[PDB]
Amino acid sequence: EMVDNLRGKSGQGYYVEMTVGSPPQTLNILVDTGSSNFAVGAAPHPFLHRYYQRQLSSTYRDLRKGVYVPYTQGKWEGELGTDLVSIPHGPQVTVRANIAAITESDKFFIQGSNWEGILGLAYAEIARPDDSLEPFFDSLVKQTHVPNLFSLQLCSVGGSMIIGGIDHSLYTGSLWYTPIRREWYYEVIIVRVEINGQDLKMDCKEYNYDKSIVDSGTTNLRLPKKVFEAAVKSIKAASSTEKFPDGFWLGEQLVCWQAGTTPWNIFPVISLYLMGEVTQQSFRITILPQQYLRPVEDVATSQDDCYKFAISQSSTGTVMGAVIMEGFYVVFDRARKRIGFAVSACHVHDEFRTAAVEGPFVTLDMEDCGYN
Ligand SMILES: C[C@H](NC[C@@H](O)[C@H](Cc1ccccc1)NC(=O)c1cccc(N(c2ccccc2)S(C)(=O)=O)c1)C(=O)NC1CCCCC1
Repeated sequence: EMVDNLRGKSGQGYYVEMTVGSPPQTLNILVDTGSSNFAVGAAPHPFLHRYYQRQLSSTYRDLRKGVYVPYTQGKWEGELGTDLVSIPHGPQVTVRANIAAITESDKFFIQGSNWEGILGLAYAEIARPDDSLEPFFDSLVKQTHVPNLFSLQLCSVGGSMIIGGIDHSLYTGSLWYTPIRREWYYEVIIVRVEINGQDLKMDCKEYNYDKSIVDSGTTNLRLPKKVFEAAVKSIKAASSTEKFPDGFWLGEQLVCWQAGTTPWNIFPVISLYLMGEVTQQSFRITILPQQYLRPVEDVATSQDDCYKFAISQSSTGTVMGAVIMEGFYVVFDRARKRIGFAVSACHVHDEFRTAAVEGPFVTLDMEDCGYN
């Protein structure tokens, strides 16, 4: 009953239905592995269809404390409290959880997104105001018998969030695991990057400067400057039969082709090798252009298919965002401090190339690829 419990619009996150309060108030909540605060619109906003009304909930408890949360995109402020929370198409349990009631925001809510709040699924270490504000998933595990694991299958769009377990119908082939380096973000280690099989040939610490994270709340694959610049050069080289404006590579401009004529084959596959569970072993996940060229739906441009380049630069480390997660089944195995990847039942592929999760690979160089 948890399969197909996510929806979304491209570039605007994936969301699950939740209820808050007594009697229950239904809200759509963005699933975010890149933060640790559960927060809901709690006052009118031009882009909110609905919001949390604390005065209607007899189970609301005010914590008499404000909270401010800034993201890489957007920010909000609100009032902390606790209330009863359910997930109608998740586990059939009700938990008392911390909730930030958003009273003011800036460039957070999105016009016509269909979500009204955000579920930070990462660890307390990055919760605001500090790590004493217990995250939702921690509360869920403590208060119920739910195993300490969830999985995401991100595929208008849809997918599944499976809480407490692994649904084998959502993937094919083998699950490969990479260790969670530190429990704050879902921090992982990239050991190697290839573009159409060609190694970028950097010290592997560069790939993880200053961390690498798995983040369902960020649209793009974001790369440290040095890595981003090297990747763009290699992708340009591979696709050099067509020349695109500089603005395209910066994500500031769309690239468009006559409907149905997108030249997928001129764009390369990107392979990210992730640290394995055994010394100097790794596995790779392979990303097709159908993943990193994000379609932008617009009826005005619909004689064409138009795309945004969804790889972008970062000054805060690698972010493996939604365009990386889509087409994989990603298991957040908190119990065993590891993240698993497998090929998803929902995958794009064309008749020539297929996204993959494969291994093992061995590396001679004994360098630790962690930045810190
Ligand atoms: C990086 C980490 N996780 C960010 C994530 O929590 C946040 C959630 C969110 C979802 C929907 C609307 C706003 C915010 N996602 C983003 O910040 C986000 C969302 C979409 C696109 C982008 N990208 C971006 C990057 C830089 C500048 C502008 C846009 S993109 C276009 O490259 O895909 C970012 C994070 O910041 N975690 C914080 C959580 C709170 C404590 C401090 C750490």
